[PDB]
Amino acid sequence: MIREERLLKVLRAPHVSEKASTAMEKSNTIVLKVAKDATKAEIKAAVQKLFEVEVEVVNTLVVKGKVKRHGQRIGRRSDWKKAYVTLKEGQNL
Amino acid sequence: NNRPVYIPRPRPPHPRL
Amino acid sequence: NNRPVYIPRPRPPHPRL
Amino acid sequence: MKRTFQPSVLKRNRSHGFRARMATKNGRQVLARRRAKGRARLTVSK
Amino acid sequence: MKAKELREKSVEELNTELLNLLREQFNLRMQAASGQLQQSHLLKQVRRDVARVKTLLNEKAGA
RNA sequence: CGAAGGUGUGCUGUGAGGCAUGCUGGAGGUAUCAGAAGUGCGAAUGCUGACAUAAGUAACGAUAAAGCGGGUGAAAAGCCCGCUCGCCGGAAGACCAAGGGUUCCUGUCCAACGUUAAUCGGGGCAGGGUGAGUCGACCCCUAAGGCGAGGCCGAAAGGCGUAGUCGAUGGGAAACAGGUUAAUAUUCCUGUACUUGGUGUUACUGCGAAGGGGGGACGGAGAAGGCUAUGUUGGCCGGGCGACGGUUGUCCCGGUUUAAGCGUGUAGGCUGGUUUUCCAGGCAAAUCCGGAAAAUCAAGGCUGAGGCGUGAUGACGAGGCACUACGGUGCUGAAGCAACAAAUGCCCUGCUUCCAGGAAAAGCCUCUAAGCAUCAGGUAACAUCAAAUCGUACCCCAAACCG
RNA sequence: AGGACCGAACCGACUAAUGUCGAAAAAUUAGCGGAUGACUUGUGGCUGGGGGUGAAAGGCCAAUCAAACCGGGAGAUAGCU
RNA sequence: UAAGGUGAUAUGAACCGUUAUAACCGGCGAUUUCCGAAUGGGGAAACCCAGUGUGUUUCGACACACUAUCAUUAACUGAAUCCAUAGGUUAAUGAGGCGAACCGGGGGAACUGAAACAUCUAAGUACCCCGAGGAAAAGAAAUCAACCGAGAUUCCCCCAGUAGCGGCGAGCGAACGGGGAGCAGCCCAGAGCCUGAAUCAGUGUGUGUGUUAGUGGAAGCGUCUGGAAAGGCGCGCGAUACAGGGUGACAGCCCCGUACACAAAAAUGCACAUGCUGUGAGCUCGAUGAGUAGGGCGGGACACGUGGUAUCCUGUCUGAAUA
Repeated sequence: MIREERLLKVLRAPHVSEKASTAMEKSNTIVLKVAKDATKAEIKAAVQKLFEVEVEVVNTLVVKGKVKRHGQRIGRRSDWKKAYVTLKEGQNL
Repeated sequence: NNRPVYIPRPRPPHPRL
Repeated sequence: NNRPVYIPRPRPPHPRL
Repeated sequence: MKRTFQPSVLKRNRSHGFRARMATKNGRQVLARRRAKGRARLTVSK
Repeated sequence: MKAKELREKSVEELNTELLNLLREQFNLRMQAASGQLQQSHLLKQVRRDVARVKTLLNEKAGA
């Protein structure tokens, strides 16, 4: 079985921003970066195991990369996916 | 953290920064 | 520094006939 | 003034897309010529 | 360390592969993203270790 | 203790040239005699780059229009705030598709870009920003048309086409109101709903298809009726009576808003119902459809906007109050009705007429074959779970699309 | 009822002026024609160059059409400049 | 091999290693997302949606593998009619696509030249299509020659712009023969006798050599100018190493190298020896390629355009002899 290490790989990092802080303090939701595919079921399962918390629902979105102008060369940032994980009344982190 | 990006030397008519 | 690509058709000349 | 070029992603792909080119042999030859020339954009696509 | 686990059985070597991913791999990535990971060479070391363990599993299991 | 090259000067040869040297330059150059040529430029409306000319000339892209004060700044006709003036208002407003692809918002910068200046910007740099079981795509079905197993045909390539499989510009299950962010919401929050499947339980039951039938399923024009969106007026509630005369009055200003769903089911429209018997038709079968028979009642059934209840003693709500990084924040919150007018919108895929006679398939309903009937499967109720994936910023009659 | 009438949207382009190194490689301004039809329009398909399409002008077929465009034969040939 | 490293634009941060499991280089393995012949189906390439078979924490839901078409073979099934066949399913093997030229075959121009232009030329060229290899094709005389002889094919130099063909115009243009490169001949259409009887092909072992990392590799100092000498001046040294490159101006002797002498755990090419498997000598006798040769009509290839036109090939209609 490889569901285990898959859950250890779908999370990538947490997202920090004033919207992220506002969501956490008001709606008790934490926004974090996830893998490219990172289906909602996998994100929910990963949050359950790693953070030993309970989640109401997970809704994701895909953030398109920006086109940046470095020197005399053009380049595009890599796309990534962020998920708004919603916790129940009881939360830890 | 990676604040330094190593900005390259720009053109003679470059943004004054 | 591209040389002019589209040259318009010359204006029709006065009929010297 | 309606200019000649009226963009449409669906029609563009179905006329000059990769799958359209490979369907017929001549389009396959076109892809071969592009590859030999080493063009970065082999065909038109998002 | 490369031959230290070469004489390990599948079960125990599979376990340490599990531990390498669960601890020191997920936790390190969170620290690096949050910015409290002063030393980054751990990420390189752990990733290579996971690869080294993983290849032995394939080399041992099956062929 | 200074090559080639560059820039001067002085000599010399009949000429193309040669020699010497000053300055610059900085490391290559080459006698003589031979050999080999991409061996000599002023023209080809020659090719490429650079720079003049006209010339500080035309122009600065709708004759909708600006003025003043304050603020920031080195600098303000152009930026921000305020007070006036003017323009659009079936648009120069507000939302989408197509197409763009971060142009969105915040901080910061003014070289280049903007036909001027610029503190400003759709410009440069950094960060942030797109949240869906119900919206759309994806998905199920199909039109034109494409491809096309075998197959037919063709020097080869290949052409045509059956079974099939693709193809929305069409058909098919489900959400509304309020609030919130500098930037997203029918996606987040609150309130109240709905739909399609999986699993389990309980009570009943014959189930069962690429097969049959029904339905889906359709033109133009025209008219009337019943309604709503919406508007006007009155009442009601709150505020005002006023710097140039009058204004407590029939006075003046503002507000008088509330959905989906559920219940009742109305105006209107369609069709006579029910029972029994029989039948070579529906390429097999059939309790279904169709047809033929009688008995009995004159009534049911289907469809159906709006209204009225519930949703909701909830939300919203003028205004007032308390603090302002002086942008705004928090608190409170009365009335919330009636009449009239009225659509190109709904009843209406309706109705009445006309010839030009006005898609298909699936979901859906129903009947059976093979096969299974102590099963499975189906129906009803309850419980539980699932509804993934992609689009979601912004422009969208325009400075962001095509020119 | 109507290839009916007047007239906006919409489609068209008859007259004049402006504009011809224009705002625009056929436009603007003021009038004008059709406006329930042989109408107009969105989306997607089909017809490919000695061919297509054409209420027929040698018109149209990506600002080019009495034979499109691109590459090749090809450094075609030029008793001419 | 190693005391230095973590590719570059391209500094830093945080680390590894220094006598050997840092890094680097070579051999052999592992990993090898999605698109693409794309091959589970479809599709607007890098996307969407499935079936089946194997294994699994909450039924939840996951993991792995397989599932295209065509050709050949085998098995299992199976119509119109008994049999049968077509057909259907399964398994095995192969094919598919890409790639600069060269090679063979199937098609095949026009411009141009002839001072026009139609036979002709351009030209079997450009181009299109198919197939194969490292080369391909061709090829062991039903050939030439001359009644003297030569003995497969291919390529180069002559013969030779000769003989010929040709609106006898423009142009095309051999052969015989001579000199070289390189050499190789065999089998089936069949029976008997004798039976691994040679030569080959597919695979092991051993030997030699090559390839994929490498190692050692000689010999100069002093003064002058100068920012700095490799230059000037003086005196030396190595050389089977003054081929090259770098080094603060031009280096045989500063560095990397070169001449030269060595090295391969592993994986491979070639040349031999030695085994296994498969096909196969030699002798006797016999046979000795029919819708073919040839012919009529129409075309093509041959230098040779139907001309007196031999020879080859073909569409069409005919049709022998066999030693």
